[PDB]
Amino acid sequence: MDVFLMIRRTTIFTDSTVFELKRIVEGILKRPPDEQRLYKDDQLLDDGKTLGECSQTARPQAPATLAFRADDTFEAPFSSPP
Amino acid sequence: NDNHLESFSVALCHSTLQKSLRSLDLSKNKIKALPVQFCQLQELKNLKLDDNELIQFPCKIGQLINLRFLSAARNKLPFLPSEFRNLSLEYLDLFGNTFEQPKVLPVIKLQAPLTLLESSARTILHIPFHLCQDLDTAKICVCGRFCLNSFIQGTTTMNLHSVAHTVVLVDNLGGTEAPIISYFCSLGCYVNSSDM
Amino acid sequence: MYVKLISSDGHEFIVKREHALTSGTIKAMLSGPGQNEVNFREIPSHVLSKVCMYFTYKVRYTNSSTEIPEFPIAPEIALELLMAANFLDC
Amino acid sequence: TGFQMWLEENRSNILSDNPDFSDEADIIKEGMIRFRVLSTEERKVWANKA
Amino acid sequence: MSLKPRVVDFDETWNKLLTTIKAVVMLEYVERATWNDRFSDIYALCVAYPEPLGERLYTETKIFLENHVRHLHKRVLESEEQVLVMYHRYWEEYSKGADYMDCLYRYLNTQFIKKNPLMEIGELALDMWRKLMVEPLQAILIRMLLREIKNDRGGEDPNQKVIHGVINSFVHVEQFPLKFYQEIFESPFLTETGEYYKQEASNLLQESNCSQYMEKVLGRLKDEEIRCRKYLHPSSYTKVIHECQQRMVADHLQFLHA
Amino acid sequence: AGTVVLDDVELREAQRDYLDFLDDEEDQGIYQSKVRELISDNQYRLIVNVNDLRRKNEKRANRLLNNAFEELVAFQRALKDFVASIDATYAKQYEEFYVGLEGSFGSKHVSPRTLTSCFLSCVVCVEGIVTKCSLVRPKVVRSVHYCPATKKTIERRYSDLTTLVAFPSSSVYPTKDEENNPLETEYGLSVYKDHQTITIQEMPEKAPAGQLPRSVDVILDDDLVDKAKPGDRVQVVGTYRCLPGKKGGYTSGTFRTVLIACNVKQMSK
Repeated sequence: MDVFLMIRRTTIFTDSTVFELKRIVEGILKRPPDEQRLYKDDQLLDDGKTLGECSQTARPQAPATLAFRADDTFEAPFSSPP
Repeated sequence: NDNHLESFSVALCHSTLQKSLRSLDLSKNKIKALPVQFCQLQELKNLKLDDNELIQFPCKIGQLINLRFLSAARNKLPFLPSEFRNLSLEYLDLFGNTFEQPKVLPVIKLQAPLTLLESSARTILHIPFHLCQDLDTAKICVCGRFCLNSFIQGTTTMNLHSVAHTVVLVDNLGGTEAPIISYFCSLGCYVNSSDM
Repeated sequence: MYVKLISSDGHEFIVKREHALTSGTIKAMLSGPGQNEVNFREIPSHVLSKVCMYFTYKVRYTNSSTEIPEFPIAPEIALELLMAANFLDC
Repeated sequence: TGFQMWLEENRSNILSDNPDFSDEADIIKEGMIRFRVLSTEERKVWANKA
Repeated sequence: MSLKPRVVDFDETWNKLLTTIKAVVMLEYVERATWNDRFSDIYALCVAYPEPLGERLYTETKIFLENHVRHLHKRVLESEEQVLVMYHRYWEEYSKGADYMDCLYRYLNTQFIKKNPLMEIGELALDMWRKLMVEPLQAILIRMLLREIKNDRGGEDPNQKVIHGVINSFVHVEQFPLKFYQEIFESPFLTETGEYYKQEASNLLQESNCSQYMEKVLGRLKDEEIRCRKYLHPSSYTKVIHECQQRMVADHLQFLHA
Repeated sequence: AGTVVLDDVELREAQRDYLDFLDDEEDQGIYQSKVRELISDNQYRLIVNVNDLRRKNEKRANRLLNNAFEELVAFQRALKDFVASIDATYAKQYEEFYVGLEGSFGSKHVSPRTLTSCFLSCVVCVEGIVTKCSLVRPKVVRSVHYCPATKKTIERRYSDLTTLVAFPSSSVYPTKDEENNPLETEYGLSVYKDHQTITIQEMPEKAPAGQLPRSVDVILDDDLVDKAKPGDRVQVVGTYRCLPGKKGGYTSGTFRTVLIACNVKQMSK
């Protein structure tokens, strides 16, 4: 437990299942979990899976690292000190 | 010597005297504290401050690398700055200054905030007034080992022959030592607990 | 319920309101007359994102039995972090 | 450190005895007092555990 | 510009901030991006140029707010026989604005507090709002306030909520507000009510047999207790009731002892 | 003369390593016991075995043998910390607690012939025969002076090319206050240490064919000042140093070399 994740969008900070993660996304963007997709880069993440399967290396001081429904299904760098 | 000065001139520190002054005497004046930018006077070799109301040295006194003679006897100093260890004096006089005796441990805690961590770490890699204030509050580069943040402050005891080859015995019963501000990351805190 | 924190680079970091409200200046920027979102012309993207990362443990464990694990900091970044933290009161 | 490990494992007891401690400084302070009351052998156990 | 020191117009930053203080005063809505840019402007002022301009920011803030308080004083002076009524909501809105001021000037507060103008600017705004009670509106306010509070066994029930609002405004501001509240309002009010009840107790003693006097004085003490509960703040109840009992009793103790 | 600055970071690292070595409690307790006996016998020199130091920390042992002075002051400061931890009353009786070395030193085992300039600043173990002793004479290390006019005491501590110190030091004996008042020495409150010079000669049977035996001068201080007499076959462990001299604005680069001993062992009985 206590997995915190960054979700690229710039990113959402989130913290449990992928379904709960989609509920966190709904908590601001308001679209239901059925109208969302989540990935590990190119690899899709299914709703029922725990975020540990996507593993407690995403510790909250350094959390690790999104698409929406078009009509019926979901589809479609930082700076340095000078 | 023997005037009525309430304080040394603050803006005078960054004047021509910054590069030129080699002897300064402010003894027998009711100065209670020198300004923190007094450390700009890095040309200084001789400094005399005795018989004053002086309750602290400036914390950045360690930048006075030219300093060889220091006299601050019968002042109000409770303990020495942490950067006093960086001095390499020839002569040191601190007689009758009423330093504190106890080995108590009233340590200031960090809480590990990002601001304290930044002020600690940026001193090792450093005009901006915030940066200058952070330099003044560097806490000796966030303590000499296991650095976390520039606020973990306490006090230990120092032998004055570490910094001067001639020392006036500050008090009796041996009396060759005085307290000094310290920083207590890990083993330092362990040693402080052992001392207390 | 949520808060969006915009860096000067345009990168936008979207956090829970308690996480944003941990810091003094940001909870002030989230408090204005007559009325969420804050933007910072001061802070670059990397520093603001890492400040959000610091928030994510500061909310998770404060007055916790567990430790605070080491935040991601470097001395080269620490100057920018000093200025940013002095602005933000994080 | 061994002291920090002890404090992490005993912060709940400190807070249960003193619910008015809002600041981590006073919690560390009370923890230092209790950790001083511990015996030499117990403090060795914590030093080896660390 | 980024967070490092660079050339930024102090007058422009102060002017945009000034037009934002014009919203903070009386609680007009301000757009969020502009509100954040005011923090950015304060940072550009107060970091280094090469000294921090926080003193300029604080002094100009004090001057602008004092111009507003002078206008508020003029409008209150214009509001004949309604000065406390307008002043209640004026101080409420301006104190909420002071809260938003303490929010807005946060960077200046942390920069300057190590030297303490420039520290708790909302507290500065309130302490300077008390300059309205330094002006001659102090007498105009307290006279009508204590009069309508002194409505009693006759004319009754003024706007007690508004009156308590003014009393709270007096018992808020100090930089120990009870001393200021007493020197402005409570000493005159307490002494005048004590004089009134001295006259009333004298009249009751003149008119009444002992039983009549007894029920009359205790009933009127209960009346003033209810009056305290209704019109006044909780710090004044005991003092008023004690001043009233020190004239219904202990001023005429010989009659009781007989 | 004699004052040298050391890098505090490596000094603290070395002192940490040596204090870890000396705090032998969890292991067999060898050096816990030896420091207890040092306290009990009223001694202030601990003889450490570099074999044990190699078993516990090999790199620190190698750096000790190759960088003798800085490593030895680190070790002696660690020893003072440890003896203070055991008995804080006893730790203040002596200005400094010394460490001598025994065991096997690898290639640093030498004779006066093979002891060349390559070994300067190294710990060396020289085996030979004693051919000369000087008379034991006191050497001032710390003098206390009482100013009768000002009614205050100054205390000064000294050094020379022989005595490298790693703390600030003088080499001039004072005679006047900063107010130009005379100063009276407090001999009883001053600290002096015994000093003697000996000469160790190569064993004659080991000399090459046509050669006469060679010699090395050795400086013994403190308890070692009368541990060897002429005719003794000895092993001296110490630091090999040169003494840069000068003569009236000029120096001949020829510097005499001495072995500042830290341990002396007989080879008989």
